[PDB]
Amino acid sequence: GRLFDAFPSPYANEQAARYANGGAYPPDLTLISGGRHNGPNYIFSLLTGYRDP
Amino acid sequence: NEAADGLHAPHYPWGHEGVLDSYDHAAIRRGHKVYQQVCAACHSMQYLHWRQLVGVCYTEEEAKALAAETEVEDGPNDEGEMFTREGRLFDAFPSPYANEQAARYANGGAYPPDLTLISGGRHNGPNYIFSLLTGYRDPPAGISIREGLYYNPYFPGGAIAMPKMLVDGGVEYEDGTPASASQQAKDITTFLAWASYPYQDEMRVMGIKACLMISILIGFAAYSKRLRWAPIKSQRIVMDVVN
Amino acid sequence: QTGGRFLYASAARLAVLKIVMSLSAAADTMALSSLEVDLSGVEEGTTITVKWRGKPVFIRHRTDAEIAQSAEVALSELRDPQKDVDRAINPKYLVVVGICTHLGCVPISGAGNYQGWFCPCHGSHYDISGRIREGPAPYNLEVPEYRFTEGQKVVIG
Amino acid sequence: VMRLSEALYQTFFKRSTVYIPMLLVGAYFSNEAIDYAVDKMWTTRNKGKLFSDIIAERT
Amino acid sequence: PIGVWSVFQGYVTPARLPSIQTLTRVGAWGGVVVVGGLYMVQPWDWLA
Amino acid sequence: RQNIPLREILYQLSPYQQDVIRQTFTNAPKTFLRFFKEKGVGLATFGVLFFGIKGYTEHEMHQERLAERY
Amino acid sequence: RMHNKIQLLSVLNTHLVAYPTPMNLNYSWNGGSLAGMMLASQMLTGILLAMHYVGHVDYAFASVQHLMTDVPSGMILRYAHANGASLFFIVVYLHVLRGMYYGSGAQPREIVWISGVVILLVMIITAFIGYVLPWGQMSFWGATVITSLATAIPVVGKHIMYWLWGGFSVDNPTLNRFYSFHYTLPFILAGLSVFHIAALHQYGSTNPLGVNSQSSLISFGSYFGAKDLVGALFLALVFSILVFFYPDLLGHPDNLIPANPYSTPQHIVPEWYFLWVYAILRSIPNKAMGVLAIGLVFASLFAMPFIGLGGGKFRIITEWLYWTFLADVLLLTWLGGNEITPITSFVGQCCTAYLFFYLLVCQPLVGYLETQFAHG
Amino acid sequence: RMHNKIQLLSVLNTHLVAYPTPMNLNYSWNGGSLAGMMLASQMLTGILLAMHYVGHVDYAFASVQHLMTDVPSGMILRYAHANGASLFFIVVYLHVLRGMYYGSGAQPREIVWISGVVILLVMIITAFIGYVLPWGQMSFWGATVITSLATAIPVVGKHIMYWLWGGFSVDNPTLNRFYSFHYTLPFILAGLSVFHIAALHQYGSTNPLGVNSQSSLISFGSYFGAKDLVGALFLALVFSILVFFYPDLLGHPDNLIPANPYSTPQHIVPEWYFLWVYAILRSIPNKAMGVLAIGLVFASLFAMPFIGLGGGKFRIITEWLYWTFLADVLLLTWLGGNEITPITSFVGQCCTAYLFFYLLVCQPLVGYLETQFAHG
Ligand SMILES: CCCCCCCCCCCCCCCCCC(=O)OC[C@H](COP(=O)(O)O)OC(=O)CCCCCCCCCCCCCCCCC
Ligand code: HEC
Ligand code: HEC
Ligand code: HEC
Ligand code: HEC
Ligand SMILES: COC1=C(OC)C(=O)C(C/C=C(\C)CC/C=C(/C)CC/C=C(\C)CC/C=C(\C)CCC=C(C)C)=C(C)C1=O
Ligand SMILES: COC1=C(OC)C(=O)C(C/C=C(\C)CC/C=C(/C)CC/C=C(\C)CC/C=C(\C)CCC=C(C)C)=C(C)C1=O
Ligand SMILES: COC1=C(OC)C(=O)C(C/C=C(\C)CC/C=C(/C)CC/C=C(\C)CC/C=C(\C)CCC=C(C)C)=C(C)C1=O
Ligand SMILES: COC1=C(OC)C(=O)C(C/C=C(\C)CC/C=C(\C)CC/C=C(\C)CC/C=C(/C)CCC=C(C)C)=C(C)C1=O
Repeated sequence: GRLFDAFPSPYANEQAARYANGGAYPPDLTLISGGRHNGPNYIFSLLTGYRDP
Repeated sequence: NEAADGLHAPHYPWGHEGVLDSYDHAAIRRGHKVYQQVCAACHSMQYLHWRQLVGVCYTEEEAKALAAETEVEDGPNDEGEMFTREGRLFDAFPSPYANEQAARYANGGAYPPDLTLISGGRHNGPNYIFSLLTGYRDPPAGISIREGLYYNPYFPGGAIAMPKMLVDGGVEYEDGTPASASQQAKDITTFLAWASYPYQDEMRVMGIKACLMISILIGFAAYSKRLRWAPIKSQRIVMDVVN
Repeated sequence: QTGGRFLYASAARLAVLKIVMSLSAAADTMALSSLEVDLSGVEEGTTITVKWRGKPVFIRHRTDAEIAQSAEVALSELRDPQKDVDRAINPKYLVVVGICTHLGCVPISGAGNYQGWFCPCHGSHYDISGRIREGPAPYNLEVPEYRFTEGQKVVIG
Repeated sequence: VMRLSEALYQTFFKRSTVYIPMLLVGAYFSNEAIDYAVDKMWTTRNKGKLFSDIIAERT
Repeated sequence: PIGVWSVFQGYVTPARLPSIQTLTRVGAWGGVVVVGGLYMVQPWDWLA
Repeated sequence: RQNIPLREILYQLSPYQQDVIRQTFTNAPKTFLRFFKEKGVGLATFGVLFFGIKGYTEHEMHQERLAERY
Repeated sequence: RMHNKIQLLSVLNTHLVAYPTPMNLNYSWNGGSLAGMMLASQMLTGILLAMHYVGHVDYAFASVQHLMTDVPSGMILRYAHANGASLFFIVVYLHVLRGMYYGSGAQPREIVWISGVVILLVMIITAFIGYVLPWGQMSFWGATVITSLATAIPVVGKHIMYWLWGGFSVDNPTLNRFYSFHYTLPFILAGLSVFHIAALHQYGSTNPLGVNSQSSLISFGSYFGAKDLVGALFLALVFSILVFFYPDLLGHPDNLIPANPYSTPQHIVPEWYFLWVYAILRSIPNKAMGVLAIGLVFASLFAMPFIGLGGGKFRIITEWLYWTFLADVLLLTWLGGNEITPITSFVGQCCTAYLFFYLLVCQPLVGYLETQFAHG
Repeated sequence: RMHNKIQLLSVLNTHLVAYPTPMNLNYSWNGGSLAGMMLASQMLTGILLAMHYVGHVDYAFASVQHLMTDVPSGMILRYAHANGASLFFIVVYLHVLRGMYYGSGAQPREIVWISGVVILLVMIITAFIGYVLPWGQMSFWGATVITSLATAIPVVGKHIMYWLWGGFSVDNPTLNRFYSFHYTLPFILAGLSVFHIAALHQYGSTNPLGVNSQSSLISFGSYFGAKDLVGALFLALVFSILVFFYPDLLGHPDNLIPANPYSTPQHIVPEWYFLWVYAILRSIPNKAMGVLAIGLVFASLFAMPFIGLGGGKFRIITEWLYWTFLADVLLLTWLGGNEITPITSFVGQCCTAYLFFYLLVCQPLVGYLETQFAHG
């Protein structure tokens, strides 16, 4: 890779991503912080908030 | 330069040239069969679909059976992989190569161009195509041809990379027409001329109706113009000036 | 003057119709209104979604418990009453278009209190058979036209 | 010299709300006649070359 | 003062209102737009 | 609107008291000849200059092509 | 005079330099020049934007991202064009509320009011179909929900709907035609704005006192150029704050997700300036009745010069009722961003009923009572 | 009386219905209405084509083909646009030649001639950037050859060239910005046409006699509406023939090949209506001198109302020299389509010199001699 190249993708398409993750698509993380209400707070809480039901 | 321009092609009496004339749809059908058996080994026609041949060239069932004999890549499936399937009416005509570079590699560096718009994409289109296909002549004095190239005075420059491909009896027509090289060339030229202008018959019918309607309306508008201007064109002015 | 005005009216109508019939659906749009789906690659108890005319169609291989539960739903509880036998010819294979008649949203399979379809836009709720259970959706989910093929295939349209 | 009739004037010409529907039905029939004449001339000239001629020939 | 102010002041009498013949001549334009729409769309024999 | 002092008598006839296009067939050859009589010199000098210069240029171009031959 | 010899200079002098204007106009008469400045800004930013935008599915989102991160000054241009629609609607709404407060549409300025209402409708359509263009989740699903509301007209429903879509769902033909319609409509906005200003110049403007002001008129080009410049500088301050410090404050985070026709978001709400109409539509439990009420609001807006009696101060009952109307409209704007709940449905129904009551009952009848009290 | 109550009725009545017009106008005075109708036709068919065109180098040619075959009535719209451009240029060129023959730019109509020259320059730029949109071989290579004329300007030539391209070569940003500029410039043409027509209505038209016509004026709407309809129908006949029977007659076959930046055609030629400017450029073996000569041609066109003496039929020496000028411009049109050759270079140089001689020497001096002959 070179500087003009994009960041490498883990999979080839959406369907292989759903296949490797039980039918759920891991969303693209470039605009995920602006893509959620109260973005960075929600991301931090979600990353550190796996608690008991 | 004359050699760079190439030899001009004569004007052949095509039956669809006049504005009152339709295509010869039997020749389009025989021209497509030359395309499938000789042309399509190295030419793509990427803007044609089997749906457009229906009602022009084949019935629905004939075109479906023709499309079902082709392998079309489709996908991705639920496992994220690419598979193949039978072609359908909405599918485009198969391309012999995946890309331009392998097409160049299979043909000594020269890329065989797409034939959907080759008739309208050349000056003196159908005549040049017919004379190029039937015109692989002996080179004149002082003109040498390198290996991998063949002489054709209708090709600009005189050195083409396409060899002689039409041979006598190389296509077996289903209507009993004997297939010489000239008959095959005329039929494929007719098919390519249809491919460049697929709606020529409908355009000509609409043009005949439009020209008739506008020609009648010109007379009616001239009548209504002269009726309005009549009290002015026939007015009488009397004055004391004599000069 | 009337004779000329006949052709004036004809030409005006023809031009207006030629302008309007350019926003209509193109030929390749019309050619892509058909679909064939193989049911051999469908697992039981799983809902697959296919693109039929841009509309997500939910095909779920219904289990016998799901068939019995859909047959046990009374028409009185349904806002728009329709029996499960009146929607699908085969109770095992269900072909249901997932568009709300309320505004045009898409339900979510595998979520809901009735073990069916839950619409997240306005609280609309659907059962396993495509019938309204709760919410502002006034009409049941549409079952498209389809026929069974001998080679375990379903052609929609 | 030649002159439009009075009784035909009082019926189809004196009011625009009667003149306009007559205009539309005349426009419809004029378009039908022009379509018929153009199609008949085109099909007569190009007989044996169209696709429908081949299809009816194969019956 | 054009509109409801004209009728509040008493300027709209039985007179100065359109006659029955005027309303019929204006009301005859209802068939023209119907015939024009049917000419433009042409839904032949669509009446039930 | 630009008062113009003028003394005249003007007469005008109704357009439904005369014919519309019948005299157009009588006057058509005369109008054709009058048009060509009036614009004859300009059209002729245009044609002479354009076609003469074009013909001279095309002739010398053909001679130029012939001079390149062996 | 030099302007008396060229006809272009004569018109420009007459309508921009020496035009007689009342001298007691306050700062609530700067709405129109601000609206014109916002229209010009939107046209300039969009024409610059269209040199880097591709109006096709599978390229639209990526072209907007390439505009944002790779085009020099492209982020400024995009954020300016996005927030300029909000500021344009803020200014035009305050302009309309000024006209509602002072009775500015009355005789002889009914054509000015009617051309304004036409301009507002074209502005709404322009902003909606321009919001579809980035091709996010909010764009796709709002275009789906609004255009699939033509299935309320009987018989001729889905025919019109499928002709609008160019297909059977919102797809690439819908986006491709929405780009052309959105490029084209602002020039109609500019022409209608020129006609609207030319209609006002026939009789001149009203004044805050609401009396005849022919005795006290001053030149426009000297006195009301700097007064417009002050308000333009305030608007530029707010605009610069919105672009550089809070660029995504007025938006929706879901429009940063690429559009998925098979997955719908939890809450589908439009931009804020469409929310009051959305609340009116969503409050009524019938689609055809909601479209009828939306049409009736604009019909009552058109009928306002012919039914509305009563102006600013010295007409104090209608002056007080204006604030209830303003509260009602702002409540409808707040309700459109909430979820459908029985209490919110009841409150939205009451707000819509009061909006119709004020527009159709208070303005003629209370105004007539005020005229009978004052000059009876 | 009814048009006295509304401004918009009054302006329309004054400038379209009851506008006085010389009674002896012949059919050479129909070029303006035909040019306006062709501009309206170009705007309508272009707006309709923009709903299916994609301005990207990977989808432009393919979307053109898809519009040709799959879109209902798309072939009619595409051929109508491409041949309506040529008919627009035919009508405008005949309009300008009418003005040159009659000397219509003279006092008091200098503004009309100057706005006309402005309109023609905008028209030329509009058509040139519209031709690049199909992204064929001629579309690519003509834009490459013509925008490479900026490097004739010293020091800052390549910088302006790279700024216009958006890169080091003609590529996708060039196509996108050309699409935006091409959508935009027709609305400037419509505004310029409105200004140009309103400039003429100050004094009226000239007549074929070349005398003052204020004694014999008739209403425009009753009389010249039908006379304009007749010419519109003659234009519609030619339009129908070109669209339906010979659609690629005025085109080039190389624009049906997709663009290739690594293989140029053997004969790069423009459309026919830019061939005289191209012949002027090719005849001079210096790029800066060729660009200067084109600029001097347009400067001489601007300076016509102030250096030109000599008008219609009764001024016979300039009337005879007009036909020599017409033969010269058609020879320039023919020479542009031919290859570079010593005799074509010589003949093009002589033809350009004669065009300059006619514009700058014949029109002032011979006009002054014939004024002294007639009235000295
Ligand atoms: C070598 C290549 C061979 C190519 C052969 C084909 C060339 C083109 C076809 C032939 C063209 C010649 C006849 C064209 C007639 C067109 C009509 C016309 O002119 O009428 C307009 C015009 C009509 O006037 P109106 O009817 O009043 O409009 O007629 C005239 O006024 C007469 C024009 C005569 C002037 C041109 C004569 C031909 C020029 C040849 C010059 C040769 C120079 C040789 C110098 C070197 C010698 C070593
Ligand atoms: C000469 C004046 C002219 C005007 C005015 C004009 N165009 Fe065109 N336009 C052209 C030309 C030339 C082409 C190239 C046609 C060709 O060769 O395919 C073109 C092509 C186009 C294309 C590309 C599609 C195609 O067929 O190549 C679009 C899109 C387009 N024009 C839009 C517009 C719009 C939108 C307007 C007006 C609002 C407009 N045009 C007005 C001359 C013009
Ligand atoms: C629905 C009503 C409405 C809308 C929307 C509207 N206007 Fe106004 N406008 C008016 C009225 C009424 C007046 C007269 C106010 C007065 O004189 O009391 C006015 C006055 C004006 C003025 C004169 C200065 C002023 O602000 O009073 C300008 C400039 C103006 N409008 C421009 C615009 C522009 C530009 C737009 C939109 C892009 C617009 N208007 C939208 C109704 C409207
Ligand atoms: C009344 C409002 C309004 C006007 C006027 C307007 N636009 Fe915009 N336009 C919008 C909105 C809102 C968006 C959505 C922006 C977003 O959310 O990214 C938009 C989006 C766009 C886009 C898509 C790129 C992007 O960043 O979204 C383009 C291109 C565009 N507009 C061009 C134009 C052009 C060109 C004009 C005028 C000639 C214009 N606009 C005038 C409201 C408007
Ligand atoms: C370079 C010159 C030039 C150009 C280009 C030009 N005009 Fe003209 N036009 C004139 C002149 C000069 C007149 C006045 C001639 C007269 O009245 O004798 C005129 C007159 C007119 C008239 C009145 C009647 C007539 O036909 O003479 C109209 C209408 C008109 N122009 C419209 C247009 C339109 C529309 C365009 C282009 C889109 C255009 N013009 C382009 C110079 C021009
Ligand atoms: C979340 O969802 C929603 C949106 O989405 C983000 C919205 O925006 C809106 C706001 C829209 C409203 C109130 C209606 C807009 C008005 C009209 C007339 C609909 C637009 C009509 C179209 C697109 C028909 C096609 C016509 C076009 C493109 C132009 C026509 C041309 C001319 C007039 C010259 C609401 C309520 C909404 O809930
Ligand atoms: C004596 O001399 C004169 C003439 O000569 C005989 C004339 O002919 C005319 C009439 C002029 C005409 C027909 C020319 C047309 C005028 C113009 C300004 C052309 C430019 C206008 C366009 C392209 C309009 C299209 C744009 C629109 C509708 C805006 C977009 C909005 C929508 C699509 C909804 C006049 C007044 C005249 O005095
Ligand atoms: C096939 O191809 C070709 C063309 O095409 C159809 C041509 O015409 C030409 C030649 C044409 C000439 C000499 C006349 C037209 C000349 C020019 C310079 C056109 C003007 C356009 C320019 C400079 C492009 C820049 C665009 C701008 C500035 C956009 C406008 C926007 C603003 C001013 C804000 C040739 C050779 C050509 O082989
Ligand atoms: C009650 O008293 C009044 C006011 O209140 C004090 C007003 O405010 C106004 C109107 C104010 C105007 C006209 C100025 C505001 C600006 C407008 C509407 C347009 C904005 C344009 C700008 C900033 C520049 C645009 C630049 C260009 C180059 C576009 C033009 C394009 C070309 C030349 C091709 C009026 C008439 C008035 O009576």
